[PDB]
Amino acid sequence: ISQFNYKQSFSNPTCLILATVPHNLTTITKPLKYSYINKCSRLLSDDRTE
Amino acid sequence: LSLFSVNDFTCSQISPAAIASNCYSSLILDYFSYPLSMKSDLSVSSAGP
Repeated sequence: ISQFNYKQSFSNPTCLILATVPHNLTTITKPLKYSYINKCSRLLSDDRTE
Repeated sequence: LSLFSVNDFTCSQISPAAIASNCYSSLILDYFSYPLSMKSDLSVSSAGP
């Protein structure tokens, strides 16, 4: 998930926070399912190299 | 191709130029006696015998 979706910047001081919305707060809209890209790759024109 | 005149050249799910250009992890070559007349009967997938 960090490798192919979102990576935090090492040079800038960064804080990673995981939070769960409370039942009382209805402003957020729940997504159908959590979705991340497992791998991202580019196939070269030759097709022997990816 | 030089050694044997090619009566029919066909490639399924691949391009003949691509197979030659790309290195192959494995290569299987199959040789069997086959009649020239039954071109249709020979197929990668068919309901033919």
